[PDB]
Amino acid sequence: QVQLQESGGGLVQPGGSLRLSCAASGFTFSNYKMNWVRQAPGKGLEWVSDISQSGASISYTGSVKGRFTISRDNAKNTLYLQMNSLKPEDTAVYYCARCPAPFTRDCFDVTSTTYAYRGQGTQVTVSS
Amino acid sequence: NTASIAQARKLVEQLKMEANIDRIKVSKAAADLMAYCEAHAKEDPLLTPVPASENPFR
Amino acid sequence: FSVRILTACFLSLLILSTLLGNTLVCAAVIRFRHLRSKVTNFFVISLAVSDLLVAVLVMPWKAVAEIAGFWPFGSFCNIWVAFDIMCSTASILNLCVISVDRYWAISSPFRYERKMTPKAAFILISVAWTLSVLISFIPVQLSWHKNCDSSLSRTYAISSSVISFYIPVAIMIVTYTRIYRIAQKQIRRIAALERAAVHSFKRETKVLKTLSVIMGVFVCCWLPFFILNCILPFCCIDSNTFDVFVWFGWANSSLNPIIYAFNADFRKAFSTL
Amino acid sequence: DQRNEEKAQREANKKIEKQLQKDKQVYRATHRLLLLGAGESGKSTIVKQMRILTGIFETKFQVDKVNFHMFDVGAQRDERRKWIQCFNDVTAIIFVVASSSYNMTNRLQEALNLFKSIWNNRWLRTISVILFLNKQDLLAEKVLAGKSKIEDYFPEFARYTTPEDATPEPGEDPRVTRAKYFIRDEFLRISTASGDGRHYCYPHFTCSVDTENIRRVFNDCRDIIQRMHLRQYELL
Amino acid sequence: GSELDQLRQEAEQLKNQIRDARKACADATLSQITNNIDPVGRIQMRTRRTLRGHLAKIYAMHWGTDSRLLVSASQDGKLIIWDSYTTNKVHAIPLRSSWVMTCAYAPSGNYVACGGLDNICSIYNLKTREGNVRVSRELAGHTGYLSCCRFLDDNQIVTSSGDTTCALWDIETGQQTTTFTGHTGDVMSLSLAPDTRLFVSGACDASAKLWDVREGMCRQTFTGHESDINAICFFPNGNAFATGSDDATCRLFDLRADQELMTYSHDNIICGITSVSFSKSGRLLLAGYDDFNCNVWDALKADRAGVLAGHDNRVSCLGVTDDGMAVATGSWDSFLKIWN
Ligand SMILES: CC(C)CCC[C@@H](C)[C@H]1CC[C@H]2[C@@H]3CC=C4C[C@@H](O)CC[C@]4(C)[C@H]3CC[C@]12C
Ligand SMILES: Oc1ccc([C@H]2CNCCc3c2cc(O)c(O)c3Cl)cc1
Repeated sequence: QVQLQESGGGLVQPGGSLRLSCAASGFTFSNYKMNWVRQAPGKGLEWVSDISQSGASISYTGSVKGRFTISRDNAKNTLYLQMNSLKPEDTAVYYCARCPAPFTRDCFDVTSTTYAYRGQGTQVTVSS
Repeated sequence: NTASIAQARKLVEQLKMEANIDRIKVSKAAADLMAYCEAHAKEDPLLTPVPASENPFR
Repeated sequence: FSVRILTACFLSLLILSTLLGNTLVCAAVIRFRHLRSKVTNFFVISLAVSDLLVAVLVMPWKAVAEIAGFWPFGSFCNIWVAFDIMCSTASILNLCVISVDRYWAISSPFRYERKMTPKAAFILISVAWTLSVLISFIPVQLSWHKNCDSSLSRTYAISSSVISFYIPVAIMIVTYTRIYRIAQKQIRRIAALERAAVHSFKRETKVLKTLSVIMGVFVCCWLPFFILNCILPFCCIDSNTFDVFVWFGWANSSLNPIIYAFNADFRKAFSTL
Repeated sequence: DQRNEEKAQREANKKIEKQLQKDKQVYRATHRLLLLGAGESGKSTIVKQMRILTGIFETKFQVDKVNFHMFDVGAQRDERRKWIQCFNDVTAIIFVVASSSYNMTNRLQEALNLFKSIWNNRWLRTISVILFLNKQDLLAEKVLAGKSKIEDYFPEFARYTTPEDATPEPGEDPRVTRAKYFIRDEFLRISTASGDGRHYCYPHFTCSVDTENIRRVFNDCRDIIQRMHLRQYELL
Repeated sequence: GSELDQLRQEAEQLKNQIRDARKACADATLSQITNNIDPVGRIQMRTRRTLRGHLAKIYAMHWGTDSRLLVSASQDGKLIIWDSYTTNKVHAIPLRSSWVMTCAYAPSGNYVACGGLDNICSIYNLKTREGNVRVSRELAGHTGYLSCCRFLDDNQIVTSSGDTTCALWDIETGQQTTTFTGHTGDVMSLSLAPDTRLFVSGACDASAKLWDVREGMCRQTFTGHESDINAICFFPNGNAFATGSDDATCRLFDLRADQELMTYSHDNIICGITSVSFSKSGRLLLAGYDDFNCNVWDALKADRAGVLAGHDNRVSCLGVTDDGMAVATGSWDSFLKIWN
């Protein structure tokens, strides 16, 4: 059963640090292009970060480029998202959107909701 | 949020419907499949090499 | 069979490699259909066909003649000459029309796919073949030439080599030098987009290197013979070195499958066959 | 009998073969096109500015006796991982990008990940992409007025300058040129990241002038089949 | 108070209970009995009849109950109905839309179906008295691409489309009798059991959901896969079915077992399957991988009985006759290789 549980997050002060841990069970974690995609309250799902099947093609969106850090762990099958220097615009529900096909570099999880391999999400909100 | 509410409602209803089913043992299912295969293997043109006499393709 | 055995073995290896590549291309185009349904390869097929011909009815006779100096099948020698021409210029014409095809595939690809239908490709192949026939099979019955190694009539040899090589290589030079200008134009457009993404000549020389094999090798083999073929009646050149350049011209037929059937579409069929 | 019905079947097969050979020239002439975007990115304006023309599924035009099949997907669902594989024999995947809607959601990044998914696709890797940076006229007042800056959605814009091979427009501030060409270079960065040579991106800016846009598709598709044939003959 | 949170927690608890009930009846697997049955061997099948008539890539096909005529769809706007016995294109239907993804031969050979990114499942008459073929009924009820479709009779057919919902259509009235909802991802394929009373449908959310055609509800759900289930086909027995997804691994689920029986995994392949069907006996599972080849797997020994050469492009469609005479594979090179 393809399931992704993204634990972590909460109500943190903007500019601090956070760590989202996506326990992805039900598939070979070392073959899918795992990625994090956020959805802002009222806005659509925006792709945040992406990592290759091994950890080479690491990329983030321009809103979090340089601040966030994605890292896959194929030993425990877990995707870690270290959010550093949080932003008041980063308050959103982050989903562990998995790549549709393994061993490929194309992922179509950047689309709207009702995605196949998309966890419940973590409501990472910032304080004020 | 009522759309996700209805979606999860139908999901949990399907889960409840699938929970109250007759789940047979995997051994019985494998034995049934193997019996069907061995009873249909003597007439399967793909399993056994069929000569060009009755096969309309070769 | 002591000092002539080396050139005998070289000539046999050359003709066997020619026939091997030719039969390989022919099997790849008659058994597989992804090399015969595409129109761009159609002319190439004809080339291989002509190549097949020169490997089955031109190369063996001159090969068994040069290894000992004599000539079997004397009463057919004139016909063999025709056969040789009936192949050689054909190949050139095929080569030429291939470039022409490639030119239409590079200059105006839309008008190419609109006008040069497989029916039009067959028309062009037949035009090249009948040109080779009327320049080879017609003058042999009228005896427009001059053991059979005599020269050809300068009224015909000049008129033939022009139609056989000079006019095709003139179109082949133009079509390939126009392709180079268009390929460089695309390369400049490629570099204008590639360098802007990073902000060169390695890819710009790939087309020049490819044109150095698809045209330079064809020139470096056939032209050294046709420069003598135009001055041998106009004189210069001996009989023991002219045939070597004739075989040097046929050497392009040995590398034709290595040049035009070198694409990934033909390479995958050669790996299985 | 032994050949009574088989002769009629062979005659019908010959008629079908004639019809298919007549339609093969059409299929090779009508270069199909895939028109898509990150959502409301201006594809409707592209269909409107194309031959001045069952909802919105496929539109066809013809220039220089060369017809095209621009297929729009404004009626499909959100997920694109499957119906986009049907455009594997397509000629050009016309990616209509909203060069001014980067503010709203980050529609620009939505187009990048879709363009990256189209580029790195196992089946769309041999098909070029006609990048249509739509809403360029809206971009002129989007960056100069300061309402929407690339900095809020891309940090590489701060370390980016106008390229030397840029073609400015009379009456366009260099800040727009730096912003507009950053959108091109951002997509071209993904386009050149593969480096396979089988397909190249064709960045073009539209929606600023209401002139003929099918010429920008014809002149690009001409270079598409050019480089396709150049790559076929190893001349590129 | 927080109905969504508690209801999703209850759904997760129900999924855990389903997993526990599946593993309770899973003390062994289908491999534990491979020592009792002998394999078939490396059977190399060759193309007895080739069908090179399509102008674009062949995306879908289907076989008839006569095991002689086969329909095939391509992105060229043409639907070619070949005669696999004598290699003649019996029909060429000019389709309204070029891009079509589904094919379905009627159980009586009188009708045929289509559908693609046009979202319209155009039915066509085959044995009509008007001479050439014509549109029988325009089924327009799907909001997404039509992935696959199957025929039940000359009156009602079923279509699994990319709108996350399957629909049992009706050729007479032209409206959906029942709509099978529940898929979260765009559906990719579906298959009918030999009894025709219930049908299975594989979608992109790795869920091969089993629905009942009579009641129109979801009988069972098989979420044992890992990626988009591009192909799915019911075992000739009628109580099992194979599913080929994008993870290059096929999975054999069983209806009464409600779990996966065998996984046809192989390290040599890394590209998913797009075309899957069983032989007459079901021992041979034809799986069309994305590596331009088709693997005949031993559905009971968990090993491939043979790799097929031929196709140079992605094999997108596959069909085995109802008597298992010959398997027709249609790839993206406009070719239909019929192995036997
Ligand atoms: C005696 C000499 C001059 C005969 C001339 C030979 C020429 C005309 C013949 C020999 C072999 C022939 C080719 C054999 C096979 C094919 C493939 C077919 O799909 C198109 C025609 C094509 C490409 C033929 C064109 C004509 C051809 C090249
Ligand atoms: O004494 C002879 C010398 C040479 C030849 C052949 C040589 N082989 C290439 C074909 C050819 C020949 C002569 C031509 O004048 C010509 O135009 C062509 Cl294309 C024949 C007889």
